[PDB]
Amino acid sequence: ATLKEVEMRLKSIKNIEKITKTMKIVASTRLSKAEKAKISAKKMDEAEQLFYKNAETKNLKELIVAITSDKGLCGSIHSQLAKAVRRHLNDQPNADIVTIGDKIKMQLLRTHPNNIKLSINGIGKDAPTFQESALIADKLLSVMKAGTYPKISIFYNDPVSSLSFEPSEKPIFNAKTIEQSPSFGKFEIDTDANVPRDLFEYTLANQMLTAMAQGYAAEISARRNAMDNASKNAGDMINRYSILYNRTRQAVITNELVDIITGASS
Amino acid sequence: ISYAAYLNVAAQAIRSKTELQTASVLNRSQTDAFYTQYKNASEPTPITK
Amino acid sequence: GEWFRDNGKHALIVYDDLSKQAVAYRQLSLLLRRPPGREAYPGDVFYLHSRLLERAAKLSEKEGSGSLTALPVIETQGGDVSAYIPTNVISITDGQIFLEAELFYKGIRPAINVGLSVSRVGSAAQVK
Repeated sequence: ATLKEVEMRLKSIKNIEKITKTMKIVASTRLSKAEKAKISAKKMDEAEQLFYKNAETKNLKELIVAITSDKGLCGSIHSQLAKAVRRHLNDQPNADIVTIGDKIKMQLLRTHPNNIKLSINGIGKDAPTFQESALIADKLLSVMKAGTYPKISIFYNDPVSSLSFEPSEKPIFNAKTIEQSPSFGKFEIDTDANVPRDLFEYTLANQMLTAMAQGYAAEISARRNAMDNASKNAGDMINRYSILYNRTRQAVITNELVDIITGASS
Repeated sequence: ISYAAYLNVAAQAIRSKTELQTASVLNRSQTDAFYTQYKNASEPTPITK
Repeated sequence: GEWFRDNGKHALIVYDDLSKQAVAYRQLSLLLRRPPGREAYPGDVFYLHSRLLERAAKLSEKEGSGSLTALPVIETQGGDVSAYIPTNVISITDGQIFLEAELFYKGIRPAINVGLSVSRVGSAAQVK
């Protein structure tokens, strides 16, 4: 009800506004740079998972890896993905969990503290790179012994448009599971040096980079979208408070004048 | 070291002329990711992978 | 209360509340046709309160050692502590206890804003 209050309550929102409006452009510059990594990733995966299609490979304990990031302000990316892991993970309250990005953690940490055995950090900054995808894979083999699992599953957000997305699941097959397939014999693979070992380890890295690249571009599209709605919504409050400001300012001049007036009359 | 991670070292020797070492090359050769094993709740040291 | 103070004893004095006393003084003064000041209060409304509270005091040994502690109460409107009278009294006392409706409803009772509340005498007046 005082000028100071209304003027500074305005100064909080006017920046909130300008800031959310900046990260929509920083989000838009980051948009194309990341639509590009998604294209390069898919294209690589298309050459790799096409072999699994021909071998007609299926699955004869469990590891779940769910991918988002650390940063919020991207709408419901972390939420309805976490929810997709809830829907699927009803069938397996004993599936070990590695999470990529702190937000899917605080989602999955509060719903199932114990399943999370591993958690990755500082992810959604720039676009995902192979190094990330690889060293995360490396540790999934190291302490998580990813090899010694019947079924592996990657969780990530696929971007359908620039307005919506779909939480998706795709499987990972190991050294063993590749061999005992409907059509391993279609290919003249040399059965000498540990090949299925590698094609699994190489795929573990790759199918994640591809999940992250898609999860990233989904996130980046969701940011520019949530921030557009926010900057819009902020301006609205700025408008409503510029009006209250103006009322109060007028009131202040009048009320001050009435004291001078009463004082003058006596 | 593993087949993914091994390849990476030969992808950072391949990565490391300063002139063709464009901006989005140095980026790909870095990472600020910390791995933390989580027991029970939480567990050990977060280490820079 | 001063009698207790002036005779080696101790008295606490609660003024509930000074906001309403300031209003009464204002009524008095306008009807006497004494020209008002800010918000129609008398020009010396600061003095009104300062002389009241200066009287609370811890007397020296040569005077018997009695004391008068004062807990004056002020009512703010809409959380407005910059209002005229609340600003006056804040400048007179040895600290304040700010009570807040928003803290009251979170289930903080007493609804004391710790950040904003000081005791100026401080620890010199606290069982060790």
